[PDB]
Amino acid sequence: KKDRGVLKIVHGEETPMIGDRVYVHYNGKLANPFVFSIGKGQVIKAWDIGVATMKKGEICHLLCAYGATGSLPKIPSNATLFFEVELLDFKGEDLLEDGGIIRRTKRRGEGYSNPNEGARVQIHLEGRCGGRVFDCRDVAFTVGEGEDHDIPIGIDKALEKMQREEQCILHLGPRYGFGEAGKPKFGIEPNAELIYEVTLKSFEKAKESWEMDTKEKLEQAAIVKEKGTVYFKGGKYVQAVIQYGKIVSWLEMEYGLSEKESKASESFLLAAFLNLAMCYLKLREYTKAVECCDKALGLDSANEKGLYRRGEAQLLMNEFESAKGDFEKVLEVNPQNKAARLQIFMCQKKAKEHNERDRRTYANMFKKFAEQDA
Repeated sequence: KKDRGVLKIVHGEETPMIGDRVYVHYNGKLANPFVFSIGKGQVIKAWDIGVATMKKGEICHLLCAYGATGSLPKIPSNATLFFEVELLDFKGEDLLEDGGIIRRTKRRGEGYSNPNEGARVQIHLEGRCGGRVFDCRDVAFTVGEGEDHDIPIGIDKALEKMQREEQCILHLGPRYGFGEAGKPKFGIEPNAELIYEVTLKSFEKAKESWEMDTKEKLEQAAIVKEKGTVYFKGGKYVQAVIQYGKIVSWLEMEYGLSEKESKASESFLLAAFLNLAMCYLKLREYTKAVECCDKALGLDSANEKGLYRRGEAQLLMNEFESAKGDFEKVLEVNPQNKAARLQIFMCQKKAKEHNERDRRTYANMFKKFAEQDA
């Protein structure tokens, strides 16, 4: 707006983008480190317009976009502060507190809501890798299943933090790009970091657990089971977890059901927990494995699979005694269990080997300190 509300005086040719996290130093003056997030009304409107024009380290002076009517006591009446702001540095938004998905918002959106997992979305995708564009199209897909249209799980995750019509840049770390496997169709290598430009044109959210009737849950349950299973067979474990989770999400707290419904429901529920257990043992997330077994056995205490997988997992977490507890209960439920007995053996074996190691470590690290007394 031509109206001179703010004007300024004065590094890299990059400047803070909406949502960026800024690092600066300031000072004001009427007639005479503070890190925030630009683009958001999290500070003066002027600080959102001027600081958002400074190149990195661009020390400048601004003359302001503030409380005309009455900001005092603490904020002098219809004042007009002046600032010196050393733009130290700015970074993109870390969407999952894990440096896995860093976003740079390019064009604010109109959304009030966001795509939830299961939503069907219409977007535009552009994927670079090492600076080479390997994908550019408009595509429709469902959130959590982008792997079906050759889209890394990172995009699905970011879509849940994106508004309708929003445009952004996403820096996916290996964890969210394709993986150890890479992507030959696109010529992408194992664990390659990727950069995507994305535009969320629109989306239709998936129904929440409670908006579906028992009829639908049970019908949808058979479909996602199948889908989660096809994923398992192809080693797309992360996606199988999402598919089996919907089942737990839909039927875990259900109450007031026909004996017939209730039974068909606990049936799905048990299979889902046990299937999740496999996925987690595959994903090497043992604590998750065990938790799924604890669920399953709360529905069926004599479940061989739950007791076995519970032991595979506990053995891997080194709870040797606990794990043994598992296989004991396996053979009581099935004395002819092949692998059962054999593991118990190993439980002992490894608990012995683990106790030895803890001892050489304790001794040495202890010795270490003692020699630290000069």
